[PDB]
Amino acid sequence: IQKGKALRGAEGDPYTIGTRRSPKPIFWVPQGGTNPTEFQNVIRAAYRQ
Amino acid sequence: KVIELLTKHFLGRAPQDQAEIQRYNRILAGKGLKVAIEEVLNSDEYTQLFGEDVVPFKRYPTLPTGTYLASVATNDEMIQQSGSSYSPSYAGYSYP
Amino acid sequence: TRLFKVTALIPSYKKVRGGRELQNTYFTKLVEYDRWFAEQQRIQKQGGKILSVKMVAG
Amino acid sequence: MQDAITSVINTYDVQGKYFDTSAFDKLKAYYATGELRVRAAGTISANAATIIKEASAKLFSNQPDLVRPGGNAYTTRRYAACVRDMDYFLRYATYAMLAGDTSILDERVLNGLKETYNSLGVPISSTVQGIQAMKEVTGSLVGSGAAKEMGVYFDYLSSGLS
Amino acid sequence: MQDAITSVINTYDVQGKYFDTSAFDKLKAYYATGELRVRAAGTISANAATIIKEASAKLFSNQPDLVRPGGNAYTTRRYAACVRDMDYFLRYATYAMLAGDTSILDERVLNGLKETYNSLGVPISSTVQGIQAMKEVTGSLVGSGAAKEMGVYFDYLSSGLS
Amino acid sequence: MQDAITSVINTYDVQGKYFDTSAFDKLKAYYATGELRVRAAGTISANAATIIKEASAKLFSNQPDLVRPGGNAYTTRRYAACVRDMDYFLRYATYAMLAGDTSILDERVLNGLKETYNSLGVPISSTVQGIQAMKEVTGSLVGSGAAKEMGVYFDYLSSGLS
Amino acid sequence: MQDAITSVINTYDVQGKYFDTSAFDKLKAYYATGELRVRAAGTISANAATIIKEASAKLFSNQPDLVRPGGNAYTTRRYAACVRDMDYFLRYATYAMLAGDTSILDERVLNGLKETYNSLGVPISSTVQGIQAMKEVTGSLVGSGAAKEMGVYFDYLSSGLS
Amino acid sequence: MQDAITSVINTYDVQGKYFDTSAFDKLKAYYATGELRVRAAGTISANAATIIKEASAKLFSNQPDLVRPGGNAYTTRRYAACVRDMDYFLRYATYAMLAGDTSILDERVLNGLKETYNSLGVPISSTVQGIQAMKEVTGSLVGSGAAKEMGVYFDYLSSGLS
Amino acid sequence: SVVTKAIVSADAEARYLSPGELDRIRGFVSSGERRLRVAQTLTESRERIIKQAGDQLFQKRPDLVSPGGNAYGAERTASCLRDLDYYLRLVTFGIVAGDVTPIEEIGVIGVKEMYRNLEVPLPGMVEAVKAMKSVATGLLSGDDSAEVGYYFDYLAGALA
Amino acid sequence: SVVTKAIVSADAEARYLSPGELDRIRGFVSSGERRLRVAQTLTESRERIIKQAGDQLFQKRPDLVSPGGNAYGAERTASCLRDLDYYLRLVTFGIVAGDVTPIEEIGVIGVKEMYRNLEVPLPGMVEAVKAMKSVATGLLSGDDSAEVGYYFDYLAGALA
Amino acid sequence: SVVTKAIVSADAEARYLSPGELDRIRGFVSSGERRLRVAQTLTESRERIIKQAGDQLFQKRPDLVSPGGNAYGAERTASCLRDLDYYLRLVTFGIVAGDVTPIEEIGVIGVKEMYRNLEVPLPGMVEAVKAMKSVATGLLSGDDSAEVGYYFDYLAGALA
Amino acid sequence: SVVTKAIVSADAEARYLSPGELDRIRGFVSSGERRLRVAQTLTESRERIIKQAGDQLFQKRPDLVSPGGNAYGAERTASCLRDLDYYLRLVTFGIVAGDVTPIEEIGVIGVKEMYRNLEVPLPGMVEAVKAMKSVATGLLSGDDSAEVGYYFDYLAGALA
Ligand SMILES: CCC1=C(C)/C(=C/C2=NC(=C\c3[nH]c(/C=C4\NC(=O)[C@H](C)[C@H]4CC)c(C)c3CCC(=O)O)/C(CCC(=O)O)=C2C)NC1=O
Ligand SMILES: CCC1=C(C)/C(=C/C2=NC(=C\c3[nH]c(/C=C4\NC(=O)[C@H](C)[C@H]4CC)c(C)c3CCC(=O)O)/C(CCC(=O)O)=C2C)NC1=O
Ligand SMILES: CCC1=C(C)/C(=C/C2=NC(=C\c3[nH]c(/C=C4\NC(=O)[C@H](C)[C@H]4CC)c(C)c3CCC(=O)O)/C(CCC(=O)O)=C2C)NC1=O
Ligand SMILES: CCC1=C(C)/C(=C/C2=NC(=C\c3[nH]c(/C=C4\NC(=O)[C@H](C)[C@H]4CC)c(C)c3CCC(=O)O)/C(CCC(=O)O)=C2C)NC1=O
Ligand SMILES: CCC1=C(C)/C(=C/C2=NC(=C\c3[nH]c(/C=C4\NC(=O)[C@H](C)[C@H]4CC)c(C)c3CCC(=O)O)/C(CCC(=O)O)=C2C)NC1=O
Ligand SMILES: CCC1=C(C)/C(=C/C2=NC(=C\c3[nH]c(/C=C4\NC(=O)[C@H](C)[C@H]4CC)c(C)c3CCC(=O)O)/C(CCC(=O)O)=C2C)NC1=O
Ligand SMILES: CCC1=C(C)/C(=C/C2=NC(=C\c3[nH]c(/C=C4\NC(=O)[C@H](C)[C@H]4CC)c(C)c3CCC(=O)O)/C(CCC(=O)O)=C2C)NC1=O
Ligand SMILES: CCC1=C(C)/C(=C/C2=NC(=C\c3[nH]c(/C=C4\NC(=O)[C@H](C)[C@H]4CC)c(C)c3CCC(=O)O)/C(CCC(=O)O)=C2C)NC1=O
Repeated sequence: IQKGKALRGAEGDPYTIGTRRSPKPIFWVPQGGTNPTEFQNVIRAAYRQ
Repeated sequence: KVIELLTKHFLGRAPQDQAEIQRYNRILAGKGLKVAIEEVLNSDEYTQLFGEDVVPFKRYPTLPTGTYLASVATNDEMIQQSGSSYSPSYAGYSYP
Repeated sequence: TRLFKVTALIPSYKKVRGGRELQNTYFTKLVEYDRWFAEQQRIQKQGGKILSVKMVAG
Repeated sequence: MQDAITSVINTYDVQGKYFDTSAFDKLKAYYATGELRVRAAGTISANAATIIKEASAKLFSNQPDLVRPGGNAYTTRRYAACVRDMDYFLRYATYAMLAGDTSILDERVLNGLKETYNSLGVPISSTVQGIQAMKEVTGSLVGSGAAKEMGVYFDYLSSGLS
Repeated sequence: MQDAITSVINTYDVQGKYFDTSAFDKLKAYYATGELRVRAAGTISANAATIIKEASAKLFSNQPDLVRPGGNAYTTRRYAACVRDMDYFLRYATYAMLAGDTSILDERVLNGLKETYNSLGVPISSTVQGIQAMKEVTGSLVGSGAAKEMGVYFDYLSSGLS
Repeated sequence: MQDAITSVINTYDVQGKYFDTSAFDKLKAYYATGELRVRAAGTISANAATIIKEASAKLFSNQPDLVRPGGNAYTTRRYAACVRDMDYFLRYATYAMLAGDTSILDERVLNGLKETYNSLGVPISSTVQGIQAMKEVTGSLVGSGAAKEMGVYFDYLSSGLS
Repeated sequence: MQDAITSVINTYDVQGKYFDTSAFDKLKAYYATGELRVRAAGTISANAATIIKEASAKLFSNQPDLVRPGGNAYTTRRYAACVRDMDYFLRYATYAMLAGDTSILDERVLNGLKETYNSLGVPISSTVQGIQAMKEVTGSLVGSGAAKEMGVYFDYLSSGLS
Repeated sequence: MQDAITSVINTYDVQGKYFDTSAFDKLKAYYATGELRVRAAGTISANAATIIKEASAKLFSNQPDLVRPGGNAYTTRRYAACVRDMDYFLRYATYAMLAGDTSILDERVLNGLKETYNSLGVPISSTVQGIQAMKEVTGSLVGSGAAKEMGVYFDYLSSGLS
Repeated sequence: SVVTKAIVSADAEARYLSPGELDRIRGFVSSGERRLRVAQTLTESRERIIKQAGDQLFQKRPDLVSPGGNAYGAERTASCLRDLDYYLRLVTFGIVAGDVTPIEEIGVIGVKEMYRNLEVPLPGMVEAVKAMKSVATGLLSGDDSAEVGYYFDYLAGALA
Repeated sequence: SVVTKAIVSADAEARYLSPGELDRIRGFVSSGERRLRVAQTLTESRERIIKQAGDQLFQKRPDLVSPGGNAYGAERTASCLRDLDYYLRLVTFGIVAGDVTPIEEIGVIGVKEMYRNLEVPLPGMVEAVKAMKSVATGLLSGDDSAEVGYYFDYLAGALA
Repeated sequence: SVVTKAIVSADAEARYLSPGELDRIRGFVSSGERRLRVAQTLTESRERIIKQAGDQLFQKRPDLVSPGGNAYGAERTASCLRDLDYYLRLVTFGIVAGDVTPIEEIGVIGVKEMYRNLEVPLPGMVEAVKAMKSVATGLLSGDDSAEVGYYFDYLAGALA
Repeated sequence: SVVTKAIVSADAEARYLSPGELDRIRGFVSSGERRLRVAQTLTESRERIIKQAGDQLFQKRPDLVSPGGNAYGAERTASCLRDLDYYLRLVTFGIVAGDVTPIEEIGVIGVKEMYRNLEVPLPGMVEAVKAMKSVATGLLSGDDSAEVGYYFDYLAGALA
């Protein structure tokens, strides 16, 4: 219990801060069958990028 | 600025170094926009990050030095220019 | 001239990739003329083999 | 972005603490308001075009100088971009209301927005007027309990712009 | 990709017909199997590394020549590619089992896999025996009831290769 | 790409044995020819522009209809393509000679080139004649001992394109 | 990037001068230490994982708050990035030692490092202490003659960050 | 693509010849039709939406089961793709009419269209009937001479489908 | 459906489904009988829903069935009612699916181009959808009408 | 959490949340009290869980605490137990969150590099979190035990 | 090999080899005879190197051949010694080639995933490779010992 | 304008303007007096054109100016006529510029979004623009009538 104690107090670093992350949802068009809504999503993502 | 926008839109990135600027400036001065686009898209970096099927996305690369901060400033930056050259808007009130 | 229809297989030799990349390994696409030399040379330098080359238009 | 739950998780993680009675109180408070938030988000999403219509009509009625020749809302392109920005504000306010927290606003809307508008020539006072108008339009449809919560995020957008 | 529910929806859509007793019965069957499917998916996801270890060990004990020099699995790269393919088959079979259809197996796995192995030199029969080893290991794990449900999609993959 | 050294290494790796006297003899042979190969490659690098100069000159003198209207090499564009292909053949033949192996010709020259020429209608006979012209010009400059070695890879290219 | 040889070349090239006796003396001084630099670089490459492990251990022992909850190195995310940064510092210090110049450190490590860490919240003094930890761990392994040479580049990094 | 002028230029360039009397006669014939082609193209562009609406209404009135459930045009997605294809055919017929050459059709519409429609299940006969309906509407709008010119490319599209 | 969305999300990251996704699918399958009863109620009374909704639509906008209107005549009014029936079927499909993907894929992607090429006013469609929403939610209890309203509101927003 | 996942998915597509997403959020907030009592129960019994899980870990794997083992000695054993305590805290966070996101991003991303730098065997992690699973699902009822075990299984798979 | 890497680098810029790469190949082929002598001395020393390295490994790490260990048992110890034999052959290949490319391509790409699937402790790999380095370096002269130790250090770094 | 189009096309290719582009500019500037005459004629007849076009629009669509119409009342009818004036001004700008680019990017891009937000029916705009076409082309001579008609056709099609 002693070895897990926070030493910077409430003025510590949460996980949210630090380095910036890329968008977690990765858009791709799979070879083969593709749903229409997912295709529209990918196309909108490409135009947005 | 066009080079920086190219890297932003198709590599999700800021320009890595001055060598990238020199290469793409030489391409833009000689051949135009299409050849610069094909240079960005035929790059090894593009095929290693997005391959053939992944939409390019915002990245914040750890290396080289200064590229992470530049990429943060780049991917954060929204469009700053008016969308048309016709009919500019002006600051000024009409009082009722 | 005009378009090519190129089929090539690009294996992976530098790493073992965790995504699926079946489509990045085997792929048939249309490559129009003024880019085909560069694309063929990149496929060759990636270690991939070109399976077929066809002239669709021209 | 972070919601109320992840905000409590942050507060207790930076301290290396398990959840206390106050943490469970805050989590109860968020869970209690969940159905209200879901209903309000459904209502807003149902009437987004309507809300934007009243908000834009009020803004351009109070300030006809935006849509006169030489205003920042004068062209079909710039009128469309204005109502598009109002769509942005409404949708992200709905996101923040569902999250119970204003982090998504700061990260996705307000970050660099003031300088972006200044470079575009977009009037920020008029944008705050449009956001406020959208607040009164939305509050009537969502209801008093939902309106009080939704006005928090609308006022957050207005203060961030100011 | 397609689910059982989406499959019924598409069948009744191409007819332009509303749902009837048969469609409702099929949907009820899927809903009844749903909790079993979720339990099997969780059990498999928890033990994916163990399933792959046991199945690959069984395959390379039955066919040791694959990993001695000259075998298609002789190098660290090629062995890693083999166990990676086993991971693919297990994960996509789990996806198909949750879905209740094999459409994902056709679209995202078997689309050009046979000729890819042919050009690479991968022994398709040995890969099928590896899939069979995964089927046995997974059936020993999820239980008797979910074993046949999993083996349906494992056999679909095996027949797709062969 | 594999050279002579890598060729021997892979030959012994697929068998799982260590280097024997035959392997060491092949390695000694390649090391003995290494200095001659480096000298030849340097000489060829020095004269590559002149070699392509003279080889294309002889090819178009022997087949004047190639560069005259209606010929495959009739335009500034197609003539540039011809001399570019000749450049690439010369450089890759130099690579192959320096390596001591003909693989690089397989994966980086003949990898889909015959299909491309057939699709475009490039005359294979005229291409072989141009390669022979490069062979003749190169052998005159490099020296007989290395001219014979360059002949192997030039003949490999001619046979592959045939 | 610049090394000692390239630094001399650029110094004489900005003046349009051929090499003089002082330049040749400097080049001799570099070629005399080349073997020691190569041996030290190989020694670092052999022990890089070890050096990083003991250096990070001693750093987090002297500053426990870094890896306790709320610390900048507290999450597997941030801990991994921290030891990754120390690996970067070791690798680039080895580069600078091998090149005999600190130009690579300036233009590939220190250029914008301070305000990068400032935007991140990384404690720069703790990074300096970790770099000192790596220097102390490395000096024992390399040996005093190599220890001084590696220490000048470690001190360059520490002074640039400080 | 190539137009009539570019076709003549290509012919005389491959022949290696300067322009002759017959070439100048063909050029005069093409120049003499320029104003008629421009007027027809402007009329078609001004009325393209009307032509598409009338032709699609005719096609779906003659074949109602194309857009009823089970037809190839049954969904808003399928209907949209159908009318978009009709717009493509009209626009490309107008381009080919302006150029005086059917090439642009070959290399930009008809290449692979039969295979694409056979793989998708698009009825070729119904597509031909839609093209003929556009032909009738366009000929009604543009007048007799312009309809005679446009019918060449409409028939070319219909024939290249089959 | 819900399962398809969860699987596609997991596959985009090349991972197995997390406990959150599995819990979502568990909640979906646990609620299957309720949405099935809702869909059966909607389909067993579809003729009444279509007739009434057409009645409110024509009351609100008589110009549609007036001379010069798009729905004037027996056949055109029949086409209008048949479109309403189409969208009622799509709403039932969405109910059983757990999301609006069937509606989005059969009746929304390209609907603006469809109704533009057909000279059909989109606000007319929006208010017809609103009428179907009112009539259909009339048949169901408050709890069931609650979720059915979201699907109908999605359809109205998509047309608008 | 569940709300964050739904909002991020709706934002990456630049749309409002779907009726299904609102339904999953409704189900998540409706089940908040039960998962909240689950987290309460696991939090009250931190010390017993950690002590028993450490005992089973060291009995199953004596080599970890034997001389030359990574957890050899009192202080390294305490570091072992406080890592287990970290992960129990993350599991409670995930239980209240409704997804494994807190676990994923506090104790999974970069866990391999962290434990490689520390000479900590990842298998040892796996049986440690399995033992903590056994102890922690011992104290809970069957449904709560299954719900918690899903998170522990996710953690064990992440370390594996 | 040195020639392979130089040619690939030259082909990267689509150019002939520069004086640097040519002199590099010259210096490589000039030293081929002593490389072959070293590779021999490693080759005929088969059993001494392998058995001594395995003995020292099992002496320093008794857990591997102790009950419950990865290499416990006669067949598993045979597999351990066989892996060591594999890597010694790879080191001789890298010696003759002049780079680590044979070692890398045959035994380094994917080795981590391979030994993870085989539940083989990578620190055991590193200790075995250090044992092989010590034994093989003992049999060679100092100039050759340094070069061979470089390849063994590369292998240890790849495993660690 | 024509010159701006040529310059941006040349600039996208990093080149000077080709003889074809310079010939296009030459032909454009040789016809400037005709374009200015046409624009001046359309400017003089501005009030007449707007008056007759509005009258033709309203006599076909009495509901628009009746109680409950979009343009009901003096102020809303004035806004109607003001929009017609906007578009006539844009057509004059297009004539002097030699292209529809001023029309396009002052009053076409986002016009459907704008009029949808205003609840202004697009068919009313299309019919009003057709009326303006008829009235304006009546005033000009035939050769100028065709030119003005092209711009009005572009506007009417873009609004449709
Ligand atoms: C080769 C030159 C170079 C360096 C050095 C460099 C460092 C660097 N460190 C970063 C983040 C970081 N860096 C650290 C470093 C640690 N924080 C602890 O307190 C320690 C005091 C300290 C190291 C001893 C941490 C904790 C992060 C945050 C990682 C995260 O948020 O996940 C980032 C942001 C991007 C990323 O991590 O992927 C960079 C670019 N980048 C470069 O191009
Ligand atoms: C989701 C976060 C986000 C925001 C907030 C955002 C705002 C934004 N508005 C923009 C343009 C614009 N925004 C407006 C809106 C203004 N004009 C009127 O006067 C009003 C006072 C006011 C709106 C109520 C206008 C007219 C433009 C067009 C500017 C131009 O084209 O010159 C632009 C430049 C690129 C573009 O969209 O055309 C941005 C980045 N973008 C984002 O990604
Ligand atoms: C998700 C759908 C999917 C599948 C199924 C898939 C399989 C697949 N396996 C590959 C290679 C491979 N696959 C294997 C596996 C074989 N070796 C043994 O003999 C076994 C019998 C058998 C496995 C059980 C091996 C050894 C390779 C390496 C081939 C080489 O590089 O020479 C490759 C080429 C790319 C690479 O080397 O990483 C693919 C695309 N990829 C996909 O995206
Ligand atoms: C590095 C390996 C490699 C090579 C060499 C290669 C050659 C190659 N030659 C091409 C065309 C061509 N190649 C030639 C040259 C031929 N015709 C002449 O008469 C001669 C007989 C002969 C040369 C000695 C010509 C004239 C063309 C133009 C064909 C056309 O445009 O129709 C093309 C089509 C794309 C382009 O021209 O940009 C390729 C890819 N590709 C490769 O990946
Ligand atoms: C399931 C997806 C789907 C839909 C929705 C669909 C609609 C559709 N409605 C049509 C006709 C029609 N649809 C309507 C309905 C309109 N009348 C009023 O204005 C109302 C606002 C509105 C109905 C509420 C009318 C009047 C017609 C006849 C138009 C004509 O005769 O040209 C047609 C042309 C062929 C036919 O008569 O069936 C289609 C394709 N098709 C599809 O595959
Ligand atoms: C919240 C996410 C997080 C985790 C999990 C974490 C773990 C962590 N464990 C550490 C030490 C340790 N961790 C262990 C645990 C191992 N001992 C046995 O081998 C077992 C296999 C295993 C326990 C089940 C041990 C023994 C040490 C001491 C290492 C040493 O001092 O040399 C350290 C080094 C810093 C310090 O001791 O303060 C970290 C950062 N840090 C984090 O920010
Ligand atoms: C040429 C490149 C190459 C390598 C290196 C390679 C290693 C390798 N070793 C294996 C087995 C094994 N390898 C070991 C060795 C370990 N035991 C102890 O932990 C030691 C620390 C360590 C040896 C130094 C053991 C014990 C097994 C048996 C695993 C089992 O039966 O479960 C296997 C599985 C198939 C088999 O039984 O042979 C492979 C693929 N394969 C290759 O194609
Ligand atoms: C230069 C590009 C440009 C255009 C074209 C433009 C049009 C425009 N018309 C508007 C109002 C209006 N526009 C109309 C016209 C319509 N009423 C009938 O339905 C007819 C079909 C049709 C006229 C032919 C009417 C009646 C209003 C008043 C609506 C109201 O006050 O409720 C408004 C709202 C602000 C205002 O009242 O002035 C704009 C911005 N604005 C621009 O910046």
